[PDB]
Amino acid sequence: SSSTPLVKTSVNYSYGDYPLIDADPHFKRVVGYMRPSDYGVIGLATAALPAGICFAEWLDPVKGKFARPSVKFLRVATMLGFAVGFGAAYARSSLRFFGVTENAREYKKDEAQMAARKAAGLEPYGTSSLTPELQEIAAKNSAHSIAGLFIFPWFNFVNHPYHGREQ
Amino acid sequence: IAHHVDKGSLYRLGPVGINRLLNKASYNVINLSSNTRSSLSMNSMLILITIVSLLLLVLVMNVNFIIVIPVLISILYILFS
Amino acid sequence: DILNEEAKIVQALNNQRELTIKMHELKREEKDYAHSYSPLFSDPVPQGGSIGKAPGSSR
Amino acid sequence: QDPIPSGALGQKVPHVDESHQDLLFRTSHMVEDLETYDEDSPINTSDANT
Amino acid sequence: MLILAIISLITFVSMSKLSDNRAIIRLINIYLILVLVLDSFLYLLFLNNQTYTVMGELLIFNSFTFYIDMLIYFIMIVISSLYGYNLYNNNLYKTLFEPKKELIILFLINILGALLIVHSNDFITLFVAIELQSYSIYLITAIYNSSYKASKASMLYFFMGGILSILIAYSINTYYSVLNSYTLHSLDSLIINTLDLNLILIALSLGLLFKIGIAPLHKWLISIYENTPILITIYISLIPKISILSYLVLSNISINSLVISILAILTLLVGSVGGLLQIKIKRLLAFSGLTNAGYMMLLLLLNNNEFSYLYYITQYSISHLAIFMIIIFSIYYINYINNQYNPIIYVNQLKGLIHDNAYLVLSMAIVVFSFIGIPPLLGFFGKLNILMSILNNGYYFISIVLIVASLISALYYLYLLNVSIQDKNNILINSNETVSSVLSYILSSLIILITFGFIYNSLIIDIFNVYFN
Amino acid sequence: ALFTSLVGASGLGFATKFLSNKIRLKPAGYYPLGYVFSGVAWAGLGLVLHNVHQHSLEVLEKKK
Amino acid sequence: MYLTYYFIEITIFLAILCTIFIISAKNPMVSILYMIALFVIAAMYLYLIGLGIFSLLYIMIYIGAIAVLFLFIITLLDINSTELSVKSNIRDLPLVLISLIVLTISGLMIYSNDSILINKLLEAFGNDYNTIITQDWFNIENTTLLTTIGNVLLTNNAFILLVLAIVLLLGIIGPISITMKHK
Amino acid sequence: MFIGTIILVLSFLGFVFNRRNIILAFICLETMLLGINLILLRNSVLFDDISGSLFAIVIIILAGVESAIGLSLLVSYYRLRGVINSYGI
Ligand SMILES: CCCCC/C=C/C/C=C/CCCCCCCC(=O)O[C@H](COC(=O)CCCCCCCCCCCCCCC)COP(=O)([O-])OCC[N+](C)(C)C
Repeated sequence: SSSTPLVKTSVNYSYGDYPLIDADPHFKRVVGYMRPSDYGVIGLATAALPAGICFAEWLDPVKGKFARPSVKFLRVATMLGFAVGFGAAYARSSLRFFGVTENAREYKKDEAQMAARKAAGLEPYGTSSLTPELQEIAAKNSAHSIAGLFIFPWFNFVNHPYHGREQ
Repeated sequence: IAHHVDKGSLYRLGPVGINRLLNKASYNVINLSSNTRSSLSMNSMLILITIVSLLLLVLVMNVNFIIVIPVLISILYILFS
Repeated sequence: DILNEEAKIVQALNNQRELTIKMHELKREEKDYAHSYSPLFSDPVPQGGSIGKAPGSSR
Repeated sequence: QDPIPSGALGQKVPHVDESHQDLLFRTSHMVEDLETYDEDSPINTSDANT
Repeated sequence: MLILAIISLITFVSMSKLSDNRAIIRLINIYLILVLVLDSFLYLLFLNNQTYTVMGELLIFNSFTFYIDMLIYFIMIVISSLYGYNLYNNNLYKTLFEPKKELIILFLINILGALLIVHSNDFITLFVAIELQSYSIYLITAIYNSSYKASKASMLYFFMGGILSILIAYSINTYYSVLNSYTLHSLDSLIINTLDLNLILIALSLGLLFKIGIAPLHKWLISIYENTPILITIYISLIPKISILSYLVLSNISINSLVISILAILTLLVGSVGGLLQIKIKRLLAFSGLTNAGYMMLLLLLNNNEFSYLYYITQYSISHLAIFMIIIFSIYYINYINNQYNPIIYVNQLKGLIHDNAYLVLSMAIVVFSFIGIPPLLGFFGKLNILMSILNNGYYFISIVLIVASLISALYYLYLLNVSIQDKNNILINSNETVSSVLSYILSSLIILITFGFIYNSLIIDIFNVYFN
Repeated sequence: ALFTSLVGASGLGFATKFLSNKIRLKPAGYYPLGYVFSGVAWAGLGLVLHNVHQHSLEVLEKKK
Repeated sequence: MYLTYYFIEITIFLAILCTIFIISAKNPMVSILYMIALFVIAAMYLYLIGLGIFSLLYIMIYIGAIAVLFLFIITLLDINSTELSVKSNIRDLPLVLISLIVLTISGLMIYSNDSILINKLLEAFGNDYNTIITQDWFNIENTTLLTTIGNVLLTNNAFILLVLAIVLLLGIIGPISITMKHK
Repeated sequence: MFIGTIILVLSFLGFVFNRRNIILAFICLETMLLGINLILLRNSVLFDDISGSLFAIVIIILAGVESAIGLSLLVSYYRLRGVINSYGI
């Protein structure tokens, strides 16, 4: 009842050297586990877009003479830079769930958090307000969508029961 | 030999006959789309002939392959000359 | 001292020849459904379209 | 300023001056290549929407 | 991240003035650069040819498609730098090379439609994405609407794209009438034996291919490429080719195709002998696209063609992009500028180019010997690796016709050189204004990839061995 | 070697800056600091490509 | 009772007839009015087959938006037209007849899978067997057809609805961006 | 399949042999799209699925946006030339 996957699923099917954590991590868990180097990548991309526009005018200016770009463009450069930094951030942090980069830091967190949900007597991946067919369809939509991050942003917000793991 | 063979006939299989062959063939395939006043009706009737003619070729072709070789030689003759 | 440096190069080229013949065999080898389709959801079995579903429609 | 322009097969090709856009050159009969008289040039337009 | 760019962008362009348009494109240029740099690492997902299917049997993501994705972003970074940067600061070049307000909108919507084909598993994803990119080429053609030729070309392209969209749709529904299925994943090599899916899959392939410029129906595309202006046409030439071909190379539905083999022979013939006695540079330059799209139709007949394809893709894209960028630079040196949208047309207009900016002729030479297939250049290994796939797999008459077509097509390639290295009476001695540093660095970078890009052939193959096998 | 790949990719960058100066009808050493800029950029592309090839060889070693 | 049998065939004949008045009509907008009649014949066939939902979607969308757009164009724009003279299209008539025969037969060909070409065509005509409709009591709610479309456009193919939103966006942006003349 | 194939083929030949105006070419395109619809909707009814009806309801919208885009292309074509030719573009 709202916990049966009713599917057949690959089990611990590692995508690289290292063991997987999830087949798609929820958005909340990805934002929870990201490293300080990841917030550094976010800050790098927030700083790189307005500095990039001011640089690319200093190479060859628009009106023949060098002026600084208006604040109207620097505001949108900051916004789209935070967008690039967050996309790179989410993609980096989801790679560690898939086991394709080093995740020895995050794997201990997941031993601890899956052991804490067993002690608190609740579902291993969340009670969600969806029928199990809608959970399955919703996470067939959200499975492995970090590939194709170039075309479209897509994320996981459904608490569905399968993540490519035993028990 | 220095006139009728060396400069005469070895250039007709060489660079002086290939220029005339390619001149004629290119003139034909450029004037293939020449005649019509409207480009739209010409191209819209040229999309029809192909999906007609390709289909008829494949009808001829699964029966016997020998009877479709001269058809393609003649289509090349009419397209390029 | 020159015949040995012959043989080192010929060994290093027969290594590349065997490397190529292997990597050409590795392409035509068939591949699992978990590797050549989605890894998650490794079954091809559908169970698709379940709202007014009839028992006995499984096989 | 060549004596004879070339055309990749040794043919004679027209050198395109400003003098190819007149009324007799307008609406000639030809393939879409080797043709002068463009429809868009600042002597053929001549206040095209006024 | 194209979606976020489009959603942010069209709201942002609605509020900017006309004079801001140029600088907007500069922003988007840098945006796409940081989608290459800061987001490349997703190649780590695709080890050992691991393929993903995303959104539920809808989009297929392998690393073939990841490379096509990266190639399309790189060429857009180039094309966007061509619109967004001045050539010179004259009163002339401001009214010749000027972007419209909504130009970058249609650019990014077009790239979206071109990526949703190569990534596509379903047929309705295929159909919706072909329709999206077909609308975008309609509107990119018609956006410079104060031109007689561009409007006539947009109408011609509308009707000839409508026919070959309804032929694709008829082939999809014909395939559905015999199989309750949308994927070519259902085919799985047993069904093709006991089912006559020849005529269906071949008609689907054709209706996809005639939009490229395959040769029974090639005249209308050469007319659109001559009628459109000089900046619109380096985009609408490149994008439907690489998108539709890397769809059809990925899904192998025409193998032992006798019809694709006839049309490949006919393409290599009437492309090489088509563009011989021609005097307009975009014509000459658009029959080079017909032959080089002929070399792809060969690879459709192949099984396992992902090396020859991708290498010859990025070959043709760099060579393509460079030879169009060179004749942008020759416009300063011509003695006659007509036709504001299309300022250089006739190929004799670049005649004294060696006496004025001789290294533009060094550039032009290096890219045009690469179209011929000269071995120190990158075009030769592309033709070589096509030949290694053709001769492996039994296509022996196709190979010698390929060679004869390459030899005939070298003539009108070398006509560019013949015209360029000639005497001119009135040579330039000094120029006040010089060419854009960030924009001429792009042409220098595109040459040094063609010249010194045979270096990395070994490295690439080893990388090719890991991620696709 | 890692070092020769760096020096040669920086040489490719020096070639791009040279040819880009000389399309512009400038002298060779017109803006000398841009040689350093382009050389470090193309050297960084050499860094990236060399590290990707390292990792691909290390993946091929683990299949035995 | 058996007067209600040939309806489908009647619509086919009627639909055939309508197309000849589309391609041959002296006035343009009279032929576009015949096209509106052809949409009505299509919606008759779609009710007649069992799809009553679609028929009203055709009358809403095709007749009420696309045809209204077309008539609205023809009003305030200039279009020359020549009549169907015998002298200009009698040269077309033989390629018309050849293409009628070939395209008609070859459209009838791919519904069938014998290797022999003549067996492909005859299976097009062997339909006179009457399908038996059985009552199964397995469904408990009135999921109509439009409900199922709204379940599959929204869960299994939500991305196609979303790429479709990009297409509808493009259909807004495009006509505007052509016909602006900004400043 | 007879009604959809006959509408498609007759509309296709009426499109191809159009020399009289241009709005006949647009409406021959739209009647083609109707014919492809008819063939698919019948195949959905005979196969017991909404699947082809899914492709149908998408291609309805795409035929609509094709009309909107292309008729704005015609207004752009007409803007510079105050008359449309009878023989064609
Ligand atoms: C910090 C990130 C820097 C951003 C890099 C962005 C690059 C965009 C450019 C795309 C087109 C340019 C050609 C790139 C070739 C990548 C080869 C590769 O490796 O391709 C392989 C196989 O290729 C093929 O089939 C054949 C392609 C052959 C290319 C022919 C051109 C050769 C000359 C240019 C290459 C050498 C220049 C180096 C200069 C120092 C698979 O692709 P992959 O999945 O391994 O992608 C690698 C991920 N990389 C980009 C982040 C490292």
